[PDB]
Amino acid sequence: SASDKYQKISQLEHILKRPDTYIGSVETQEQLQWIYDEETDCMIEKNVTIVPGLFKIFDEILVNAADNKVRDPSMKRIDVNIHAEEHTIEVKNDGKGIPIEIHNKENIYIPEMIFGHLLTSSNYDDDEKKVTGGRNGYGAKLCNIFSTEFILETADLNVGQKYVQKWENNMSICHPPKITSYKKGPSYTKVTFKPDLTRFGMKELDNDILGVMRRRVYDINGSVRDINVYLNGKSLKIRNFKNYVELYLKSLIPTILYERINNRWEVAFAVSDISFQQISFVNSIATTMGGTHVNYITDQIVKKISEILKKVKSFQIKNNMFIFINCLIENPAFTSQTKEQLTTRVKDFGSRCEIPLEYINKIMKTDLATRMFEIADANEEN
Amino acid sequence: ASDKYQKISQLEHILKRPDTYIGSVETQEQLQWIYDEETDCMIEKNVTIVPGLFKIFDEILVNAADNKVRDPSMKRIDVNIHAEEHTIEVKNDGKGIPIEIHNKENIYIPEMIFGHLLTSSNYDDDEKKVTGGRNGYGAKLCNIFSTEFILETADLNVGQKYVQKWENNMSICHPPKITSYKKGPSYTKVTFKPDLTRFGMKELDNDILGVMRRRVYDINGSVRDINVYLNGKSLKIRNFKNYVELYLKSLEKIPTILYERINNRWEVAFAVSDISFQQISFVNSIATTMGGTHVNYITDQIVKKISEILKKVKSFQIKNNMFIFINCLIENPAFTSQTKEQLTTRVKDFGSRCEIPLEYINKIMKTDLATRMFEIAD
Ligand SMILES: Nc1ncnc2c1ncn2[C@@H]1O[C@H](COP(=O)(O)OP(=O)(O)NP(=O)(O)O)[C@@H](O)[C@H]1O
Ligand SMILES: Nc1ncnc2c1ncn2[C@@H]1O[C@H](COP(=O)(O)OP(=O)(O)NP(=O)(O)O)[C@@H](O)[C@H]1O
Ligand SMILES: C[C@@H](CN1CC(=O)NC(=O)C1)N1CC(=O)NC(=O)C1
Ligand SMILES: [Mg+2]
Ligand SMILES: [Mg+2]
Repeated sequence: SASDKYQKISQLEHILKRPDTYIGSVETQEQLQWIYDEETDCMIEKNVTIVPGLFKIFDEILVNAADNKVRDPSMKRIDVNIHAEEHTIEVKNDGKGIPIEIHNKENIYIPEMIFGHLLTSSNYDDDEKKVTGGRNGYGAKLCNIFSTEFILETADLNVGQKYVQKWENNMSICHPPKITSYKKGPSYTKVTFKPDLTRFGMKELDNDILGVMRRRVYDINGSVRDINVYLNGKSLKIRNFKNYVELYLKSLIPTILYERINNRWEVAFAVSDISFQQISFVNSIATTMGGTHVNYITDQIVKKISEILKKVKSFQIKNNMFIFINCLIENPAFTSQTKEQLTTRVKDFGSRCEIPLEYINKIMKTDLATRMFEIADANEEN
Repeated sequence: ASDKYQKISQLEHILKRPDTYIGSVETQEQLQWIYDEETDCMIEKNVTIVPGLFKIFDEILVNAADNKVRDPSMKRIDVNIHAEEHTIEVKNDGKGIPIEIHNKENIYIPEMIFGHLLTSSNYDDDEKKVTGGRNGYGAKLCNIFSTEFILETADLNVGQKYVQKWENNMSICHPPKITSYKKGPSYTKVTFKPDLTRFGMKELDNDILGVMRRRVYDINGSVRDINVYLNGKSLKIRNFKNYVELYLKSLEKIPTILYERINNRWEVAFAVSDISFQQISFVNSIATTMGGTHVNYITDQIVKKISEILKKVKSFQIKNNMFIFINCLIENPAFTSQTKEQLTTRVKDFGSRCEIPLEYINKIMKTDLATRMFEIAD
């Protein structure tokens, strides 16, 4: 039947039917993932089985909180509470909350608009060059859509009110907001959600997902300047990106060479054991598939090393490198909503990052150089 | 606050933020293969092209190839590129689009599936399908990025012909012209004029024309039992081995290419790479230029065995001497994005397996790859 064969569906129906291009796979995946080990106080690489979409909806909320540091530089604190037994996750940030006002076009409260309707954002005017992670106006709604319960709480000092709004059943139930007088306290936003574990094929939050979620909170402390992050009330202790990269020290002439190149670029280098490795952040987004920023940095290092060597194949140099990058890119573009891979051309970054000769010279003091010299005179022998 | 926060439509968002739908609408400097007509072979060239423009064309091509999955009686695809008039025509035979009013939507079906987002015949995954179409965007994405978009189709069930024109990024939809058709065969024809200025272009230059043309050779290579015509010329690629062999001259510049059909859903070819790892792969006729799980599945098998042989050197040394070609069929595939450049489907969900025979890996151990690896080892 022609009418049965050709189907039209709503955008909301499509998201639930086909999560992949919105939040990534809802099937279990075997992955090698970095985990923060509390018994040894360091990052360890572990074979885990996780559902990427579940990890992603958490990440969407985390990155929104980090984005608030950009809009409000006075923001000091992010709290992440994971209540595994209760299947609830809370992310709270201080600094400016959400305006408690009726939108003069949409005729609803702004928090209801931007957490309860697709395609809503403060990031749609690209005349402003912004270094927020937020771009498309989907993130928070995707979390809501994949939650059985989703609660937004915010306090607005301009009106002196607190606003609490609950959605249920994959954003399909939207309860009216509870608005109360709020005097003589700080602004903040708190997002609480209970992921719809049925849609992720799970019955509980297991040790693998909790492990990667917790590490992602370390990432946030590592990548966002001048904030204090707490996990279930406990300080993560690290204060900057250098401290973050140092958590990898045990698993990795200094082992780690770190440099802030400018106010938008920090780079660290270590020698890799097996092959090319990268850990990179764009506006606090974890770019696990790398992209133009990673290639920009590594190409430079490879080119400069190669030139010193010729005075070997490029993949030979590259694959002895473990690179860490924390960068701020203007109005970035990615291959997908998950933002695993940056596609912004270098000329559109809004900044440059030239790696200085002094840094390259320091790399030439590491095992990387020894390994390349071996390849080199073997190539001469033949 | 009201000005700080905005709600936009799906259609506004696509034009505002094309990247997750069709890829970048900015120029990209790329190494790309093109078919050199004078030498009758593939040549690697530095080009500057806008991926989104290449992609809207690819959406229409793969749709035509999908019609061969749906109707195995289909025999030909015609592509006509009219560079001067920036017009592109893609015609296939076999079953057309049903000229019926939809039960629910109350409009003609072709209007529905070419002129409204989120419309598809691929939404029911109870059926295990080997089409490339998955999400119900591709054809609409082409329409949206066109100044003018024309669907022509004829169905023999009703004995009619249906012609409908959209304009101005799909915003103008003209009523269909439906006429009596007792004439020849069923067919569908899509004619569009890309909104070139939206891609920052004045005209279809030689770079984009070269990759568009190569992509048509790709289709002939990856899809069996069809004739493919480009601007009137029969391409006549016999099979996937013939397609791979188009790369022979540039690679040759112990056979140069080792080809094997593994089974009915998997074909692989191998050549030695001079600079780094290279792959050309297709999943259900989609060009998976960013690879993914199928490429990893094949290369891991090869690298793992060669590693054991050398052990009797790091895995990256082996992999970076490989040029792999893969043509495969995957059930209900999943990708990272609408552009379908990277497959994410797990091997266990493929619908088939591809165990590379040890004698094939033995043939690989006769090439320059082994000589190079043994010099690192010994
Ligand atoms: N913790 C927060 N504090 C302040 N504003 C927030 C917070 N979380 C979300 N927002 C606002 O809500 C809007 C919607 O969030 P979101 O759905 O994630 O879209 P986005 O961040 O703009 N883009 P994207 O994440 O790429 O889909 C954002 O644009 C912010 O303006
Ligand atoms: N040349 C064609 N012949 C027959 N049917 C077609 C043709 N092109 C498109 N269709 C039909 O039109 C629908 C819409 O096409 P399209 O927008 O490209 O979606 P899709 O191919 O199903 N999914 P996707 O391409 O992944 O976004 C398809 O599902 C097909 O049923
Ligand atoms: C790519 C688009 C959604 N996508 C669904 C799909 O399967 N194909 C499309 O073209 C549209 N995306 C949704 C989202 O979460 N964020 C965006 O920016 C647009
Ligand atoms: Mg966001
Ligand atoms: Mg399609």
